[PDB]
Amino acid sequence: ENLYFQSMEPSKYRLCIDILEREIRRNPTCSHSMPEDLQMRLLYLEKRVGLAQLFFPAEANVAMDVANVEGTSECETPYVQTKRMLTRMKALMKTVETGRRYFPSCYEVLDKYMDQYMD
Ligand SMILES: O=C(O)c1ccccc1O
Repeated sequence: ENLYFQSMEPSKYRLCIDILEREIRRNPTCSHSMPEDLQMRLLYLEKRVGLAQLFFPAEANVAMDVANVEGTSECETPYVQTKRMLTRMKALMKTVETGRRYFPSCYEVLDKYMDQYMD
């Protein structure tokens, strides 16, 4: 269906997200480092971004729109299957980096929460 928005809200939001995405390609302290093991890094990112949506739905969904998470699938030829996981990991990571940059007070809450899994 096609709807007429005289205030162009959907389109204004798309321009904002694009300004946020661009403003980081160009141009809050954390308590731990993410796992170096790539499988564990993926699992860590899935848990953290999933918690961001539960604790901070609007902030999370802004960061995920900046990161383009909506294309990706949660965790055919193996080349493209693994590229899917890599693409998912890149977007989860960009979500976290966007939260760190624009929602620092959310990031510090999620940083203390994820520290409990780190040791
Ligand atoms: O993971 C975070 O620290 C975070 C913070 C705000 C929004 C999205 C996020 O993933």
